[PDB]
Amino acid sequence: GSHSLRYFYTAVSRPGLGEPRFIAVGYVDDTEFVRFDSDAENPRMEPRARWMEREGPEYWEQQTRIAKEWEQIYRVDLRTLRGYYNQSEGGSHTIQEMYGCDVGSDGSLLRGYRQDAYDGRDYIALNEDLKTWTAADFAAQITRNKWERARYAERLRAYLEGTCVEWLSRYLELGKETLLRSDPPEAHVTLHPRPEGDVTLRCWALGFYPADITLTWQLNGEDLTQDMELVETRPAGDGTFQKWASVVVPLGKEQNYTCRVEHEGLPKPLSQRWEPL
Amino acid sequence: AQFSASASR
Amino acid sequence: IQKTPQIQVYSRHPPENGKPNFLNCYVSQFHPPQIEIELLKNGKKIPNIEMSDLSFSKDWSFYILAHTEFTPTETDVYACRVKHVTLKEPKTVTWDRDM
Repeated sequence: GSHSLRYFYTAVSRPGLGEPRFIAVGYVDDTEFVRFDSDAENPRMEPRARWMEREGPEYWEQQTRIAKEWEQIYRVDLRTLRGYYNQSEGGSHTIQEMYGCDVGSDGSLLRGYRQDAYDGRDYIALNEDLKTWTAADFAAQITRNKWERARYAERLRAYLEGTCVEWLSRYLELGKETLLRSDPPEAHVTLHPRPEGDVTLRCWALGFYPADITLTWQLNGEDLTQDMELVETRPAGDGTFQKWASVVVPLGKEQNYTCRVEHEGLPKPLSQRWEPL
Repeated sequence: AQFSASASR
Repeated sequence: IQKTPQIQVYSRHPPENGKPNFLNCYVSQFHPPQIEIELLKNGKKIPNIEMSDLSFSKDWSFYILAHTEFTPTETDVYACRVKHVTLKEPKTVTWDRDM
């Protein structure tokens, strides 16, 4: 009941070597669909999902331009920010951005946004009202002042409320086969004995999609998350996701712990325990 | 489809 | 203003020495974006690794998945070598068929 379209831009300066490398990437939910990289042969916006080789040449030609347009914008921004903080020419620097829209399943825009980071630290961001900006320091304050004068916020807003939402919709259709398809988790539990005398129970969820999932180790029928170790969901490499959750348990109690895996692909949640054989 | 009416910092 | 990477070396499909599968090394949460990543068999890099293309998380952190085909054994161990401007230690990590 919620989807989104996001564009991520990045520019990294190359001291003494010419122009910054610039990359633009587009996502529909967590699926990359378009990508631009100035390190390329002939920098062009290219598709990154099968369902994108349908858009016409007019799409690629247009999107490639807007990308190249942004690339020049970031080439100069890098210089401006370097002036703002009085940095020298020997240092490499980064500028990142992320704009997009979240859209309910009833077609309503849930939230629009556009946020910056210079050298990994927040810089300026368009508030949720789509009208005012939040600036991290003075530099981003200089920028905020230019954008209020030019009423820039009003353009992003128009975009986010219209074009962003319309194209998110188009992209859903093009790729419903893969974007709106539920791929369930395979769940199993492993045992790794500790030298402390007790044991670590590990619960793994394999080959699932999307990626939103909840692993919960419970005892006797009650939750246990302030003391449950986790790994960040990792990509399996074939387009699925996987994750593990572990708790330390006392020897002889293994069987009193279950792992609940909740996921869109599962009709009812999974209850998985240790199974020595 | 990207936003095109950009502005500089 | 630099975040050190989080290496995760694993396998696509569960370990079972024969049924050939894949070797994944997932580096994430680093910054700056420039990072060096090579896979290792018993000490020498694997020739032609395939790597996804850079990307980054909402928190401005970069991530990337180095990988290549392979067939697990009993006497062979794989590791992930990685260099970063944050890596005090040119951190090699070994594939534990348990995490």
